[PDB]
Amino acid sequence: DIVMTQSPSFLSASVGDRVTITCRASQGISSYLAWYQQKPGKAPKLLIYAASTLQSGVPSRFSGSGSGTEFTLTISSLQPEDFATYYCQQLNSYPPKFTFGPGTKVEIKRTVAAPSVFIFPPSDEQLKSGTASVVCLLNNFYPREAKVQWKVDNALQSGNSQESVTEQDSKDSTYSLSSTLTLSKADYEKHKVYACEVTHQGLSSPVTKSFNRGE
Amino acid sequence: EVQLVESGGGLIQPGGSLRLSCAASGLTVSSNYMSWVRQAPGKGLEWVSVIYSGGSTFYADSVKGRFTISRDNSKNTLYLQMNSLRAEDTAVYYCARDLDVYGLDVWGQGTTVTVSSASTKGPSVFPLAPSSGGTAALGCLVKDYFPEPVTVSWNSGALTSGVHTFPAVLQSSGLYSLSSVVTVPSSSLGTQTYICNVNHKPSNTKVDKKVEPKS
Amino acid sequence: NLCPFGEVFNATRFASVYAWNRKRISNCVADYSVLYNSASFSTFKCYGVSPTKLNDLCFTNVYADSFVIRGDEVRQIAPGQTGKIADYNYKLPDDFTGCVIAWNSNNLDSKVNYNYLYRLFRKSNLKPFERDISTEIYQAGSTPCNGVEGFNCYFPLQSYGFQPTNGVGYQPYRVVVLSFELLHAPATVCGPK
Ligand SMILES: *[C@@H]1O[C@H](CO)[C@@H](O)[C@H](O)[C@H]1NC(C)=O
Repeated sequence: DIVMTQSPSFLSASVGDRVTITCRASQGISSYLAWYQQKPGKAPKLLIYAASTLQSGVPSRFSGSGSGTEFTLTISSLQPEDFATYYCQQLNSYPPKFTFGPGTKVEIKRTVAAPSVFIFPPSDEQLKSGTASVVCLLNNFYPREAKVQWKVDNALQSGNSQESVTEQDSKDSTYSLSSTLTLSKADYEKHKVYACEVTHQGLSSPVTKSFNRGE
Repeated sequence: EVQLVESGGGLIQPGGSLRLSCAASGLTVSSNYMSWVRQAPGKGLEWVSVIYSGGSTFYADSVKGRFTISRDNSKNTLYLQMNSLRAEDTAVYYCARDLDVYGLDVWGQGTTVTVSSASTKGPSVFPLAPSSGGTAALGCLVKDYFPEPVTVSWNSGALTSGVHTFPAVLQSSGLYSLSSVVTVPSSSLGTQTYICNVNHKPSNTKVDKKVEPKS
Repeated sequence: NLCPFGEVFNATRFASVYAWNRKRISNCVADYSVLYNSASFSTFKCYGVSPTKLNDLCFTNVYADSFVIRGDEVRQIAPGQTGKIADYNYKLPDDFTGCVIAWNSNNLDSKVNYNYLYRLFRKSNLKPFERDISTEIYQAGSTPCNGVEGFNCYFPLQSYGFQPTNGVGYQPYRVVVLSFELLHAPATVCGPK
């Protein structure tokens, strides 16, 4: 197997920074790499081919470097347009014609902001349909990395909750993450204390927002 | 006029077939490597298929024997016939022009192909009660609908400040769930009416949900 | 009067696959035991003939086609194969009768950034044993290129980025395709016996 890996998965920088996105082939691909830019909704756009050659029509601030197993894509001075996700692809990677990387999303950097944590118990309306979804909301935080651990009667839950993170806000460049812990009304009544524990860079301690079922 | 316009994507049951067309302008498809690359929602780019200038066709093992890439020299069009579709094939399919190491220089806009055995269903809207200092958050859980998208507004559009409508998450039931929260002054919990408007045009459903505070 | 397989297999300089070199073997007694028996080969596949049985078997004409591709393209040197090489560089017929001999040449053709070429673009597939050496700027679009490279106008040859650290699939492989001719003529190539 020949695998392409991109690091970091998410990168934070400000307009004007020199940004460098690393791509690593599990084995040498000597110069058979391309670099693509993709924004949400729009199609991928080829930036670099043969690991160093710049595609016609692409800003000169973009550069591709590296040969063999480790490649870099460098933006000398980050522009507002350059906030997007970047993919390195493997040309002529025999079994698939192309093998793309996991993708590096360049993000607006700003001051660390703690998440505003709220917990919403299931509505009586949803409980009338046999289901109970407890929603935990982390509002307006930075950076993206925020850990949300559900506790049901102080038992850490896993595999019955789903997370969703908004795009970086256009005004304050913060993130919001909702985590929905869904379980049957039966299972819901089988427990009492439903808590959401939030670990984040801006919090000195994990913030636990909890409620007792039926209070 | 140097464009690739694909269509034919849509929502189909598993096992059913679907044909993606890609009208080309500014280049001849019979004189090019023309490839189909797919991208699952929130995932990376996956090579699906390719057709050479000489006519030889290649496919990813993931679609081998089910997909058939072809072209119409007359219409200068690329085609991907996707027979016995599986839910794994749910992705945005980009018609691109392969140039082996010169890269995928020209991409199409991309056509979404959703393959699911989940019958189109309207969303159930549940309130996310504010209860609780400072400013408090309330919201709406838009649960168990298919397919995307679902548009959420507040107070018929009169509330946009502090609103975060999270990306939908695909549940284990094949149906999407989505959080839409808003932060508001706590003093507003006794005066301002907060009704979230959920619109799901696929299921022909509109829901205006009052969000009342808890005790 | 032994056949010169030495100046074909042990040749210092191999040719790029777009311009694959063909050596006409005639009027000699080839010993194929030196090939099928001795040397370490990543691929020695024979079609329509068995490597052991040629040591007493005459042919009117033997064609030794040598070129360089990379590891992932050695599989394309076979009857009924498709890809860059089989379509645009070196096509074998579906009824091919002969042996395809390939070996890794990372230590020979990879230095530091040796350059073998191979045809990227061609308007149609190569006929069996066809050799296209034209450097005509390939026309991908509707506007003719008129011999100047640009967008939609690409040089039809491209250098293999042969670099020592490559993966086995990317490392260079030297290929010699011995094709044996059943012509209605006097036999000029025989086994030693
Ligand atoms: C190439 O040289 C080696 C050196 O021993 C020899 O064994 C081999 O037979 C030579 N190749 C041919 C085709 O004779």
